Amino acid sequence: FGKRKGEGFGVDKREVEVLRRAEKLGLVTPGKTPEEQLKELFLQGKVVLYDGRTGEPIEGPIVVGQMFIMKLYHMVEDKMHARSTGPYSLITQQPLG
Amino acid sequence: MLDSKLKAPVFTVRTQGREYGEFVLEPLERGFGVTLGNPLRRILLSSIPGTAVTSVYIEDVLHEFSTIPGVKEDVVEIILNLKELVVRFLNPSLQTVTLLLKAEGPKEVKARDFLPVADVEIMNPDLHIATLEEGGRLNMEVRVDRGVGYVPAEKHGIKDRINAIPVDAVFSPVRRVAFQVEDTRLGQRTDLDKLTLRIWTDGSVTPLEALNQAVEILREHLTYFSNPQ
Amino acid sequence: MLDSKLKAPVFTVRTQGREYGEFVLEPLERGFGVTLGNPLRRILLSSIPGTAVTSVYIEDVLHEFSTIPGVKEDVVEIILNLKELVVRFLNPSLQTVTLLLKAEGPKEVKARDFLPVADVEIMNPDLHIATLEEGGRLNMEVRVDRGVGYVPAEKHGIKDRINAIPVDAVFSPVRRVAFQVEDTRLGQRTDLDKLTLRIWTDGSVTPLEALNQAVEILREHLTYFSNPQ
Amino acid sequence: YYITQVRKEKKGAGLEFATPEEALAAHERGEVALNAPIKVAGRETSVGRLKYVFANPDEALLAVAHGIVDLQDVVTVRYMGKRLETSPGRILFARIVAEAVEDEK
Amino acid sequence: QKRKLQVGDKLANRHGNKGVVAKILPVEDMPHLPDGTPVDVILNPLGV
Repeated sequence: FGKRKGEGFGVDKREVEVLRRAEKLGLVTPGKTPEEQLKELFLQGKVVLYDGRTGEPIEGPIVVGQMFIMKLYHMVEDKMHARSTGPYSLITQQPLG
Repeated sequence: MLDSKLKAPVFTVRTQGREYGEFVLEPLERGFGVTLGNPLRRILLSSIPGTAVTSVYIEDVLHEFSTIPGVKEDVVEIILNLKELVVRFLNPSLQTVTLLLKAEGPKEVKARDFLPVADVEIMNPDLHIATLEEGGRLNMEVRVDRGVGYVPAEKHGIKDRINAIPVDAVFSPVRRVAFQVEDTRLGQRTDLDKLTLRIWTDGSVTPLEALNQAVEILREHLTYFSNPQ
Repeated sequence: MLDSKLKAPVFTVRTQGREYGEFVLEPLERGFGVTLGNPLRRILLSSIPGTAVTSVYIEDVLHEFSTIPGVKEDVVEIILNLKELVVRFLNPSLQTVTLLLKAEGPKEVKARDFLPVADVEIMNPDLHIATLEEGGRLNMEVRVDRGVGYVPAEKHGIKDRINAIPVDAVFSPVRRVAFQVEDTRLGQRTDLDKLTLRIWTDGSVTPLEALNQAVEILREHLTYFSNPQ
Repeated sequence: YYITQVRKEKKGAGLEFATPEEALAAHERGEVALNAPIKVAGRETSVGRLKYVFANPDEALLAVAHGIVDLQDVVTVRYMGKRLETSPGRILFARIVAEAVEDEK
Repeated sequence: QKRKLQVGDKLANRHGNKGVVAKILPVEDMPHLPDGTPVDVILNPLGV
């Protein structure tokens, strides 16, 4: 928010609006300025987020952050097996691949 | 004009280079900054066209997973660095431009080392392509195209030379969009929307240009409501 | 035209009466149905200006929580029934029209009982205002205005007569908007947006008309990006 | 769930509107001020009910969309034949079902 | 062969939240912060 201050702009209708629902919630000390309220709200680990599809905010602060996440190895089974017809065992006549 | 129409969106602009461009527009009625900023954003990211490396041909290399002697980086690392390269051509006549570069020995290969082409410009000169040691022979041909969105190297499969290897297409010239709707006070009523949207661009096009294209795509779409049925 | 432009938004319409009107338009690129439906919605509700009862003055009543003798309904129920009243004036010259009505004795007071005004029309004649018993004296003046969106009676606080009581503003011919973006399959690629938005209207204007006005307000706003500064 | 829940915020000064007419006014202004919430423990109607009354069903949600009333806020609304003191969300849920199967009643 | 992340894949943090990709959203419309930077992945709270 410091850069936001200098870059030239303040707070949204949206940012204020989610604050309203946030104090009614109990995340921000009623009576303090939005600038101060947002700090409180940030320290809690959550910030305001807008939808992306509608541009409106998501009522209520939502946490966000840098979480490490790994990708897991795909086993041979992962190669989804689909079989129509095929071989058959010699003594047992049931399907075999 | 004097009263309601002179009281009109003062479109103000602030742009440095071809990458960043802020755009303020106020006053606006109730909840309109949002009404406008959001669609333009959605457009600015999905709809606008650009340039990205679509194919590469190292001369002695056959597959993408090879390593070139005297060359610290591996083929995959370099093809990766190329995706980072941002070019800019000036007119439609340039659909597919093949940039050429060949450097030898103890030199660092940067994007400025590509032989100049008439209507094309390289905004990413100092980008690092590779570090050549000694007896380091690197001679390649990197294709470049004008497209839109993301196109996996698998989807296009470019075929300039049989030993060439396609690269993933990174076409939106727009890096990121951002818009704020802060209150503004105009005389009588205080509730007022002030819409300012910040646009970032790889250089191919400019923030302003982008924005213009954007609003047009929207306009063009608002016309599609013509013939009932 | 044949390839990319003939493949154009097939604007299809389905409207019954002046209240309901479905509108489908496909195909659209990626995430465009949303990019369009949403703004149009935001406009359809706030911008298509309208008319709503902005103030009321019962002659012997002082506060909103009072009850009138010979009158079954209480002031709050009646002021509520007035919010249900839909009027329609023909030209700008009519910004604030005060409709007058006075009825006595064993009669049912409906909206048709208001004395006719030259440029104003009441689409809601049979609406029920009150049930007068005997010695039932009800003489009032209900204000009417042209605005946009929702305006709490607290926000405006209208002042015609000192004992009058403001009412909440319900301003749009549009009752409710609704849009869906379901996938559609067009030959080659499957990812496709299909935008269909359902509009409901009080009857004053039609869904189609509304929509047209809407898109225009948007267009008109996209032009405001003309003169830099 | 979240859509249908109702909220309660701060009880400081008197919660008695069931009886005085000076109770409507005073706690209406006091709520406009900073002391009485829109959702206060005040038996009959917290000033949140005092402030807004919605005629038809839709009216209710419109105010919500405009930023007047959150969905979880305690409001009064006129349904088919009753003045029902129920929240926005709750009224909305009502419709979801009412719509899913058109036999509304 | 190069394996670029896809809907079939499974990713999981060191804590144990394991899960599969169900939808790759266009940066166009996924949750975005006030400054234009959008989120990469949206994890469900219920799993916690």
